[PDB]
Amino acid sequence: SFPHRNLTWNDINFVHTTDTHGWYSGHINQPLYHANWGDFISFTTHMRRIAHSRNQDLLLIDSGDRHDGNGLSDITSPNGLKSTPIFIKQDYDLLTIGNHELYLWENSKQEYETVVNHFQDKYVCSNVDIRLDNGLFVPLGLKYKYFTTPIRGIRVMAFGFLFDFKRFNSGTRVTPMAETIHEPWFQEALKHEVDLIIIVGHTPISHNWGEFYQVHQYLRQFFPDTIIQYFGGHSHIRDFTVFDSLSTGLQSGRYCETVGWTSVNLDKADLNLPVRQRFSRSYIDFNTDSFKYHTNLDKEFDTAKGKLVSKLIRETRKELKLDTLIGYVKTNYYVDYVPIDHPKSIFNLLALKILKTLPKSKHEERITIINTGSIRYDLYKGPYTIDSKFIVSPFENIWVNITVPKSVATKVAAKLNDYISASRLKPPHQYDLQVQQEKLPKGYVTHDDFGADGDDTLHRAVVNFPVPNVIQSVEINDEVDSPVNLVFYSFITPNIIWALKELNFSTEQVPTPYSDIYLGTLLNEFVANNE
Ligand code: NA
Ligand SMILES: [Zn+2]
Repeated sequence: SFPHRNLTWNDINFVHTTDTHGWYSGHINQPLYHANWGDFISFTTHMRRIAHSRNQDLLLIDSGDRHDGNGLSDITSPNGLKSTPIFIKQDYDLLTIGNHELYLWENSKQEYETVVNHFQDKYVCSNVDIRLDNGLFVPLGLKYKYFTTPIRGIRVMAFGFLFDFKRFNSGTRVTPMAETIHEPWFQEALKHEVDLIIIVGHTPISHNWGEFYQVHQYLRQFFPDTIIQYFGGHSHIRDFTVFDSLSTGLQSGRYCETVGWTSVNLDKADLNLPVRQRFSRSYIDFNTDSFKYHTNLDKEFDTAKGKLVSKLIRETRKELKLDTLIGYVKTNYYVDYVPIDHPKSIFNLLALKILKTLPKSKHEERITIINTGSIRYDLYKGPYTIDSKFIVSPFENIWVNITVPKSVATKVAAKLNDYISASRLKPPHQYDLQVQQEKLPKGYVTHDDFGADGDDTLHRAVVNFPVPNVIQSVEINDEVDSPVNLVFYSFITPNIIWALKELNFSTEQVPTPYSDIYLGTLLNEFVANNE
């Protein structure tokens, strides 16, 4: 029930999602994001119908990462078995892959067989290949799409680019977009005549990231006065970036908190329009107040399709037992509203109380290290459910260890916290922390290339502290040099090995299994107060 900023519509309109991470049920602990996928389906039904009645085109676009962060997607093996049927009920026009569809073979195979198969001609991946059962590799989806819009006959070419991701499973291949552009097939794709180029990508649109920029230079050589619109993701932020007067990028947040909006005027390049006149953007809070406002409906908002999807969500959550209560949390614990050494930090809670509950021998000295990016959400006070485990700690990381002297072990976390890591260890939004009344709800106030007013709702701006790459839980008996078990996630092995080399510690000791108990299980037992 808030005052809203108006959307600017235009020739072609874009509705954008990214980094949904299975949040199709809506948010219970942040009611500004209460709406579910059904409501969003009602929303876009009307917004398409509205656009068509105004002789305008509208396209829905998704930039990937559709699991790892929610019970709806994560409770099943493989991930997404019950959330995908919900996701694909939305009528996307273009979509691409994120890195979370690529960590495990089961996920990549699932993606190819369900999502790509469903959105056969709409799923575009230019730089990711998948292994067929016969051992040969094929593009995971289309390498590009050439099409014309149904209302205004706009001739558009679309490409799809994943960021330079290193940890893909070996049943897939990612090629950096900087190399993809010099490949034979790409030059052949550039021979088309187009009114509009769409670059969808699970890639941050930030100029500090810099991958889309290199693609932009190359495309400007061949298409010097074509409108090129980018849709990015990965880094979990609302963002909008100007490449030039004929080119911008939109990024639409995370966790179904945000529906991104962009409209473009497609009058000729000769007219020399100001970029702010040609393009407009908005970030829409994922709630029905925002959805009802922008469609101008209330009583007539709910569609029969939307209502069916919302019912399917409730039926799915019930059957997965997601709202089954495990316990109660006494106080709020935050990812980054306080720093990691503050008592209301979820990282302090982990370092002081939870990580210590990993089983230990009587005389054992250990230091346990985790990356901050393994925690995906705040731990809110009140009821803690089955779903809460996956929302906070979705990853099925087991624990390995190496035994090293205390003199070395005590230096490792500081070494890792110093350092450009091959893969990002922090929560995704923690790399854009450059910065520039009581009635308003708490939410985002985005500062992008078009200024500070893109958010569809006036908010009291939320603030984050920087967090380190890793935190440690130290369990030693004294300050005396002794053997210490350095305990960590199997996947941060390369980082530990790097740190040990930087501390000039040589060993050909390899990490050995330490514990199969997931962090999420330790969290459950801590909350329940028994085990
Ligand atoms: Na910003
Ligand atoms: Zn991602």
